[PDB]
Amino acid sequence: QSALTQPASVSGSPGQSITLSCTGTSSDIGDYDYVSWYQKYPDTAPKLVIYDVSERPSGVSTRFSGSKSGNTASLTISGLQPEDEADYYCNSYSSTNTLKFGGGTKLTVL
Amino acid sequence: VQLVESGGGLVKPGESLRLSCAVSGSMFSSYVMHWVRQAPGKGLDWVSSITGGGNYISYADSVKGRFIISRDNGRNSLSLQMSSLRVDDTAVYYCVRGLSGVMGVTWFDSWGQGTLVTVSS
Amino acid sequence: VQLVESGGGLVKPGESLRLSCAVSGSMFSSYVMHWVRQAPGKGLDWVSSITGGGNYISYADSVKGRFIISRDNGRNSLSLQMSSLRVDDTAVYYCVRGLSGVMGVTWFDSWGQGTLVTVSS
Amino acid sequence: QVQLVESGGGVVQPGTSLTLSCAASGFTFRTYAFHWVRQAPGKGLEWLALVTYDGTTQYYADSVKGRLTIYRDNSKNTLFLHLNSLRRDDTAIYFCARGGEGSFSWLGYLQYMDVWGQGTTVTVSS
Amino acid sequence: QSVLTQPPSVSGAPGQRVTISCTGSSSNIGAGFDVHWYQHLPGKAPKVIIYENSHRPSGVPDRFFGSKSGTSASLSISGLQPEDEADYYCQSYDRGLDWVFGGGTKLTVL
Amino acid sequence: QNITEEFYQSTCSAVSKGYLSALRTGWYTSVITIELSNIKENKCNGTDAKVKLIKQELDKYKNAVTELQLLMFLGFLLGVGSAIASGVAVCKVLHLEGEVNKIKSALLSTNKAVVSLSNGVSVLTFKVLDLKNYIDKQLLPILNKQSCSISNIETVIEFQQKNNRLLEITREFSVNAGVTTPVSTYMLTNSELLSLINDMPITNDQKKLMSNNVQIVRQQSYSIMCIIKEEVLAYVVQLPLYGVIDTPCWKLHTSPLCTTNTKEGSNICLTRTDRGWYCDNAGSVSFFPQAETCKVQSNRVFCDTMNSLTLPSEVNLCNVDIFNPKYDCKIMTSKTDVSSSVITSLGAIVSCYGKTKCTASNKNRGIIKTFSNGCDYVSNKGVDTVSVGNTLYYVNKQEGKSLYVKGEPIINFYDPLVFPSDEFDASI
Amino acid sequence: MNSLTLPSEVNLCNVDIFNPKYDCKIMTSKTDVSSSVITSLGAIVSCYGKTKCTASNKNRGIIKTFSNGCDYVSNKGVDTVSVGNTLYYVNKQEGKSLYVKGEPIINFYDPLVFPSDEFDASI
Amino acid sequence: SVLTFKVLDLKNYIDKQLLPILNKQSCSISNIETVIEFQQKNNRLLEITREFSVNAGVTTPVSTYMLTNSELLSLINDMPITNDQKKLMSNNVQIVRQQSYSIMCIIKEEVLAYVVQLPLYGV
Amino acid sequence: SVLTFKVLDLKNYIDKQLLPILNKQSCSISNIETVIEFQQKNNRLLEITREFSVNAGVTTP
Repeated sequence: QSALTQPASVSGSPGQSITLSCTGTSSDIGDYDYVSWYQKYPDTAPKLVIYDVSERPSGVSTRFSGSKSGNTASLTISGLQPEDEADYYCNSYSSTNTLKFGGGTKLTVL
Repeated sequence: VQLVESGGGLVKPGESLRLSCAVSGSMFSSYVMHWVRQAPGKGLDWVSSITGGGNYISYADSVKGRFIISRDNGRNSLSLQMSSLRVDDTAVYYCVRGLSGVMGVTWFDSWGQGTLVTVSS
Repeated sequence: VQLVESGGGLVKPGESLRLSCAVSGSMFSSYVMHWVRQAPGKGLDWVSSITGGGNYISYADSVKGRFIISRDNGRNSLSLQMSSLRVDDTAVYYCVRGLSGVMGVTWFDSWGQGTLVTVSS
Repeated sequence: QVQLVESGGGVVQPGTSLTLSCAASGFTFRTYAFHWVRQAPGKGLEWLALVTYDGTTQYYADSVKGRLTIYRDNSKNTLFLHLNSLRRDDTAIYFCARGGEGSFSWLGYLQYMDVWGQGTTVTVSS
Repeated sequence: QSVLTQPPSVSGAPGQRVTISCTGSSSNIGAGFDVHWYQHLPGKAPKVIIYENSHRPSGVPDRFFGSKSGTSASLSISGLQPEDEADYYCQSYDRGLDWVFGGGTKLTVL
Repeated sequence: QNITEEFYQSTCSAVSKGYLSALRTGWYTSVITIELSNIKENKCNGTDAKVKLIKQELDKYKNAVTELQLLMFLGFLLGVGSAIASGVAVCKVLHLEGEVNKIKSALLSTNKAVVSLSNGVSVLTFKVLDLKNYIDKQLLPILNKQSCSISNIETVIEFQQKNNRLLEITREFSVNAGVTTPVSTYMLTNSELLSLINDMPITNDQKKLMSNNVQIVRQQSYSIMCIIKEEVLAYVVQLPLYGVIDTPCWKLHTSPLCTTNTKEGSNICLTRTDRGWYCDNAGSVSFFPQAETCKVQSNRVFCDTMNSLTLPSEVNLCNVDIFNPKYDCKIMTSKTDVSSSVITSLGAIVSCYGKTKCTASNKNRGIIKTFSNGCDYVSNKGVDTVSVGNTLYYVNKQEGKSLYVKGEPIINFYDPLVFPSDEFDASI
Repeated sequence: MNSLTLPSEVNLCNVDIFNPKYDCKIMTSKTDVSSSVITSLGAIVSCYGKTKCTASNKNRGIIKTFSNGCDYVSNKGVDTVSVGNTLYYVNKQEGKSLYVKGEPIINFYDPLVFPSDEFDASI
Repeated sequence: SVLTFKVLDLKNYIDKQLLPILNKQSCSISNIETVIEFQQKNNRLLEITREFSVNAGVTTPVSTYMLTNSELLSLINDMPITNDQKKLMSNNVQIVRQQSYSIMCIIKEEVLAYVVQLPLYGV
Repeated sequence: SVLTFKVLDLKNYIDKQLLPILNKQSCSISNIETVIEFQQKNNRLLEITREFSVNAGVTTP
């Protein structure tokens, strides 16, 4: 299935900044101002962490920061935590009337 | 409100012939006229319809131009012609004076006596 | 054309109560009703307006839903409820039978006697 | 109280078309809209389908179209999917979710993931 | 051949109530057209039992009771009487075959 | 076809013998919906030149949808009925909650259908346009991009093709305030009107008649505006049914009949106050006094029976023999002597009296007939124009056969001055 | 602009026709016309002579048949009214109806002393 | 001292977005997108001109091309009436559109204007 | 022998500026400016059609 390329996992200690990103086409996360990032813990429901490129929802920390550059969506963190071991996806409205998803990036600490 | 008609008999298939319809109603100018037929055995079905001035004729699929219907309103009479014929067309033919519905539909009120037409052999 | 109303007295602020208005007009169905108040000292100002069938209610900025007005046209009377109250609302309240102007502006013709309502302490 | 609980699923034969149901309580349902998604073991989240208020403009992904039909009832407000011709690859946990705010049928307004379910586990084997 | 279907094998002793149902396709009756029950006793002319399922004609008894629902018309007769022996019909104005007639039901006493 | 007439000279009157009635007797309601989706703010940067017209056009569409949201001689004896009755009833059925949702769901892909309602009414459903697909696939994916810019202007001009119709609906209902007489072609395209002719439950000869007279049924149809809620905007056409078709229906023209007394003002006179249309409908006649209600088209009259009289079948007896002991034979009477003339289908009845020029003239030979006194008649196929006093008239040059019968001065059978002169409605 | 500033004493004549307070204007004629009119909440039938008079609805067919005299039907019991050869549809808009008992006022006078030659008159 | 109102601004559009472009040396437009919005700023005036050659100066009722409905609501919030009348006229914009007339005033010194006789509502 | 008059010339426009272009092999217009003036030469006829469709042949005024 067509999806978004993402890193498999990132290695980072608590207290540092990761910049996990995905890259699509023009009919994808590129343009449309619909960049969304989502994190999920194992056997838990996924939750909204980034919507509308840079808008942050309620009930979540501001240390998450989503943005986009051309056809590349990015999510940045500050001051990493052991609880941030999760999988991440970028979902956005692709203009062929669909909601394209991400490949999943695993944020872990050692 | 009564209705007498004639034209029955045993005639071979393939030839045209008259069927009369001689309703004696006073206000036979407006009501719709239909001809139906009851076959020996198999039940009755509709054949032909004619509407007042006779400008909106309709026929059943058994006769496409085979039975041609025309009324002379001045002579308050009606006539059906057997332009084309078939051996299965033997039946008792019935003139019937229908009244228009609340929508438009023919109720097929009080009928004629019915004339037997046979075309066998 | 006269006007008699009641409902005055000394009541503490912060409670709902009734102001009756009992006009004896013969064709009290069409004219616009207003309720105004004259404070002790400071002059008179408009409070509430009601229009015939009571479907175009309007109030002054002193009460936003605090003073709710209705009229029973069959019993030719007005009722005003003090849903919310304030100690400055002490005044002599006046029913006024106003007549529509050329555009509809109320002339505020012949008034009632005026009922004193006090809310101090 | 905002929640999404699930209905249906389990172990399924190949073929044997599945009916899956949402369930939600504690909020309005017709005003917003429901939609269906999955994620399978060994990979991540994959979009499936969306509806608006009532049954209109049933959005389908290109990989899900044809096999799956989706429909919402207004009686007790639980989204129903019916998926047909089940293969070996559909073993996944399926999640209801809600989206959209006003009287909109546009996918751009229908992309907020305001609440998620626990998902039904569908497993195919022999 | 008739699109209207009614069982031509219904009969009973005088006294009880017998209900006759004639059904058709969607393009007739259920397409906003009315059904008209007749009778075909041998001898004199066939005449209408009831028309458009609610108006009975002028001279009829009240035994006949017509009703319509979707593409199906019903005619119920309470207290069967000896000369009810007739072939009962149903008609409509199907958009295909213009004026259609049913198979008919042969009602007789025992 | 076979238009004929018989001007009686006994009483000055013309009968238009030979026509087919095709009278409406009821309404057939139908709901027409246009699907449409709510558009939010533009979500665009700058003004540009390519992506500019989208903004004004979507604002116009928003204005239209919010505007429609804000939207929701025997005439004295003639009965009055609310013509806008069944359509507003169907709208009122639609006002119940969850009812238009049945139209929304059931008419999901099929263009036309029939659904049942909560009052047992199961008339019809139809969708006229599909702004779902166009709006959510060819407009909103493009206008709502990051730093939006259209690909080409060819996108927006077809948006004109999919929005001027809705704007025409808006401006039709804004002017005439819910009720429109007649129905504009924007509320129903004519090919789709023919499709609707092939839809409603009527017999096929009615279908052929309404097909051949789509302009007539368009002229007599009404439109009422129903609800907008859950954005499935819809209205009802109350297009006319046609109960009775093809019966003789005659037009009674009437004229003054005044005795030629030289002493002015003492010549009492009278007309048949029976001008209008008489169609032989069922075991009676439908009488239409108001000639403006009835329409004519090539031997086919079309007149709505809501403003008619169910007059008894004994009307031709009075029409031929005025002095009969069977009908009242209503009379207009006055001593006022007015020179005047009327035009029938196949000629002209002149009734000039006193000092007044009276001429029938045609362009070929000039003047062709001079009328001295009394009411006279001219066939249409001998003359083009008729002049009475200082005014002219042109006769219908439509082909037909005429016969002029000999009559008599009926008013001279009575005494010259015993008549009353102070009534509009009377009888012999 | 097209109205009359008629005096406030008009409901008196509206309820009680025979009052010594208002002129109570009258149309009169011997012509007998079967006709029917439609109000907001029902239908007034005034068919006379040999004329079919029916109030009927699509639910259960006919629901009322009128012999003679003017009668009335509430709107929330019936959809259509047939008089003679013509049909009308009543307004289905919801409202409460009350039908009061009256009397044949014209039968209070002599059968034939009335004039019949005026459009405008009064009692 | 009744009222004044300006509906359109063809000064700016004509003398800034049309005439600097059409009146160049060997004129040629930049893009067709300039002219279609000219259709937006000329179809209104053409609707005016086409609906007054028909009704000859006086029109019954008022068309939406003489007054857009939002601007009619603005005028409702303008004339000297009481606010309950404003609310009623807001709720019956279609009715007040039906009752309103429109008469044609002068065109001289190219400031073309016309009077509307929209109804008041006293009682 | 009253009078005759021709209001529009769709012979030339249809048979020179539309059909030589729309009826090519694998047709494609040169520019959209061709069709918008076609709006000028077809809106009038459509207006005539919608006038006679509403008033049914005879129009006042």
